[PDB]
Amino acid sequence: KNLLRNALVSHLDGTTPVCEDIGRSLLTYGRRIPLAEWESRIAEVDARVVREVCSKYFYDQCPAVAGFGPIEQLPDYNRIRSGMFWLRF
Amino acid sequence: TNIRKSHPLMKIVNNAFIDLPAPSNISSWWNFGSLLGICLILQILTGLFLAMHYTSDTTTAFSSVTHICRDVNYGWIIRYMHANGASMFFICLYMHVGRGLYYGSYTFLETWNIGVILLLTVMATAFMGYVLPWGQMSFWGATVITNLLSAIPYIGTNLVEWIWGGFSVDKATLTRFFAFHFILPFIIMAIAMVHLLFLHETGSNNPTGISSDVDKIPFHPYYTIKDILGALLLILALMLLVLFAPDLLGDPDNYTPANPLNTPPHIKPEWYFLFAYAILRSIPNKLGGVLALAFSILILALIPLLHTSKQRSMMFRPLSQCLFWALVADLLTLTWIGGQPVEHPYITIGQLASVLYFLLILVLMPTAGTIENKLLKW
Amino acid sequence: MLTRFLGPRYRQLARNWVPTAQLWGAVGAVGLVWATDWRLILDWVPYINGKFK
Amino acid sequence: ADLTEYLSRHYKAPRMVLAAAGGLEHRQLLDLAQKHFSGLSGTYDEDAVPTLSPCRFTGSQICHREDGLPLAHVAIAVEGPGWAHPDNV
Amino acid sequence: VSASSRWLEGIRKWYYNAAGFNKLGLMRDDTIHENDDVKEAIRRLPENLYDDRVFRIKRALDLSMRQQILPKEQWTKYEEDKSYLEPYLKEVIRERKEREEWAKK
Amino acid sequence: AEPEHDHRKRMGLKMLLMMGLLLPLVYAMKRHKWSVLKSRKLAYRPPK
Amino acid sequence: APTLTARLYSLLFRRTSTFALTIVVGALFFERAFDQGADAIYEHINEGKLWKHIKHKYEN
Ligand code: HEM
Ligand code: HEM
Ligand SMILES: CCCCCC[C@H]1C(=O)O[C@H](C)[C@H](NC(=O)c2cccc(NC=O)c2O)C(=O)O[C@@H](C)[C@@H]1OC(=O)C(C)C
Repeated sequence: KNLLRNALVSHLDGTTPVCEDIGRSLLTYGRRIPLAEWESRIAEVDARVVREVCSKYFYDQCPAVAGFGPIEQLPDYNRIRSGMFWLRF
Repeated sequence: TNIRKSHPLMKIVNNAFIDLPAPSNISSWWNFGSLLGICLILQILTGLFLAMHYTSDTTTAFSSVTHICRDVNYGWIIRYMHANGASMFFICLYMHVGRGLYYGSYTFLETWNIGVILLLTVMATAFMGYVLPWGQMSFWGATVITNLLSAIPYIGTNLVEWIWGGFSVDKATLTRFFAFHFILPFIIMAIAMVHLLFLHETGSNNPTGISSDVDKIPFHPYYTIKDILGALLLILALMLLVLFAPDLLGDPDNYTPANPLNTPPHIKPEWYFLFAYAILRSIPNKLGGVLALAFSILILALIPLLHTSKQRSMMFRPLSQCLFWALVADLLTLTWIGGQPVEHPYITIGQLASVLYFLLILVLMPTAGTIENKLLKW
Repeated sequence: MLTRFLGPRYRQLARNWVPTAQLWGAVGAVGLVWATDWRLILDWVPYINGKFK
Repeated sequence: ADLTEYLSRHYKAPRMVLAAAGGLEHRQLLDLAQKHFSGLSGTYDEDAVPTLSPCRFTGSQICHREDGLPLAHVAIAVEGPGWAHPDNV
Repeated sequence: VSASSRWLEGIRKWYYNAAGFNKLGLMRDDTIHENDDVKEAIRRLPENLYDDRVFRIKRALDLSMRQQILPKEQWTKYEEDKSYLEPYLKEVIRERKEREEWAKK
Repeated sequence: AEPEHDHRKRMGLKMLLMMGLLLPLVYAMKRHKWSVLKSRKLAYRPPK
Repeated sequence: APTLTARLYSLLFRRTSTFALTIVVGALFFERAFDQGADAIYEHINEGKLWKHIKHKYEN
């Protein structure tokens, strides 16, 4: 959470980065999300939210893999797929 | 770090059937290696449960087996799975060696050779196996065969009586065979691992004989599940026998105890030695017959020295492909003759089949190979 | 001297795997039961009474 | 012709956002926007409905083997929710 | 050039089509058994040949697994079958034999 | 001679009936995993 | 209203815990019901049993 707060605040530094956030956000969120609001969103998050949210998107989900280069040892898609769940859990 | 790779034990297991790279290419003819493995353990496993009830001693031998079949809770399925698994162990052994020649696998000298050692040992084992119940076939089967060493010049006599423990088959011979039938499958099991060790040195051959390095897949998923399905099929077959046709492949007269006085004009070793049986007696010679019987199997170790073709698999070799099937059918012939009495048609035809066998493997296939080279401009 | 594992995080790690460790004992009990045809426990299950009238 | 038609198709006011950050006053910006931008959607289109159809995701894999490259790049992903989902945080 | 030379050629074209590798897109040389000499010649191929050989064999191993073959119009037409490995194989054999010959004196 | 005779065949029925569910299933399982390989697409893209 | 298979996945197949729990719970009931129906099928096609033979000897 702290990393993300740092990132956010740090990223919004100077005319350009800000201007770009305005214009782009208007496109995407319809409005401009005031720093404070992001800070509130981040604060809400804690371990449980992470586990629940991570599981929702990553747990036992099908990956899209892209490879390039000396990839002979890149694991087979089945194998990568199997790595998206744990037999302990 | 992944413990599945650095732990002294798992390494072996990772290398055996998890990370080992295999041809994306192999087909059903490659399953008989797992099947032989399965066979070996299941054989060891039922075999052991029979030993907790079996005996030895010529007096009780037959009695104990029936005891098992009738009295021992479930002793029957165990007994019959053992006896039927034994046949299956030959069907696979046979198929394995088959797959091998066709596809040129024998080019892995050490591996092939260990496999020949694996063949003689399970043969030697299964032989001793059927002497155990002490039936009619068991007694003269144990007699007709063993004797053969009496054809060996100068010392034949000595050895056959040394392996006997007397002057004929009795007391000393049943206990002996039981013990040997017990220790062999363990020794085989070791040899198997060395067989498999040398195999991992090159990885597996494939239907094209080309070289799959350019397209390997992980044993993980792929060949583990294609081995499971496969094993299920082997179970279907083994169970079909045991549960529907228990004595279909079994000589009905190994029932009725022994009797050094009798000998029932018929008598042949278990089906899987018929082709060999046919060869031996298709020769009017004590020395020649047994000499020819030996060559009949020890010729496998000769095959690689007569590879003549510039291609490895027979996948693209019609000429040899024909001589291969002629070999199989001809072996099916020898099996059939072996199963018949030494009389009119049966003699001369089994005599022709023998010559064919040796002439085919020793002259025909090697020539078919060279002609194919010449046809391709190689 | 298992004191290395005494702290807030360990307490959270422990708690996270409570449902798993629980359900994993449910698997083993039922598993032991079903495998040995536990006369005692099974009699209670509605169906599965292959030893009644 | 391919270009101008994409231009007119897509460069329409309700899809543009004049953005700015720094030493300005919002009124001055509005004035300008109204002075130099007035007359872009003096024509709200008949039946040109620039609507984005959702995009299917596919658990799939692309491997461009090339043992001539010194190092391999791999990129693995799972389907994300999208700009507006609160799960992002 | 003979009427019968076309016959030998005809027996050869016949075997070729029978041998069948062409249905898998292979070339005669793509199917040689790999031995030391053959391995060394594989080593001596220029990039493009080597790369093409790899792609071929991959395409076959792939087919072989699906147990399919190529559409007929894409099979390797005998006579369009390039003997790309023979010259190297032949040269590798020559030098081995020179060695073998030197070892006798 | 064969007391086990009837049980033998009773089991034999189950053996057929069991394999009748298993063979197809353990086969559909192997398909799943090999399907990645079976529909895989190759492209060869050499330089120039 | 989703799907049977969907709802089935969420509540029991997702976690390897419940997944395994489901099969041990599902094997117990299967062994019972398959042994009933099976033997029944085995009897229905027979009837020279020792079952229908008993009715005759409840005495001694
Ligand atoms: C104790 C009996 C045997 C066991 C347990 C055994 C086990 C195996 C296994 C697991 C494989 C790899 C899987 C496969 O290719 O099917 C294999 C391959 C092979 N075995 Fe055996 N085998 C036995 C008897 C033989 C025999 C009779 C021969 C030939 C005399 C033999 C020579 C080979 C060869 C050459 C291969 C390589 C096959 C290939 O690469 O395509 N082994 N064996
Ligand atoms: C070391 C594990 C093994 C043990 C403990 C074992 C022990 C026995 C015993 C006590 C018998 C006599 C009971 C009977 O005939 O049913 C027997 C029969 C036999 N077993 Fe084994 N054996 C073992 C491995 C093998 C192997 C590797 C084979 C070869 C496939 C084999 C094939 C036979 C045969 C052919 C018979 C006699 C055939 C028959 O039952 O009619 N067994 N074994
Ligand atoms: C105890 C079980 C764990 C397995 C470890 C031992 C067993 C072992 O080593 O496992 C792997 C699975 C080994 N190879 C294969 O099966 C195998 C190899 C290529 C292809 C296929 N199939 C289809 O293309 C295969 O199936 C194989 O099948 O060898 C057996 C004979 C050996 O078995 C033995 O040693 C005996 C001596 C135990």
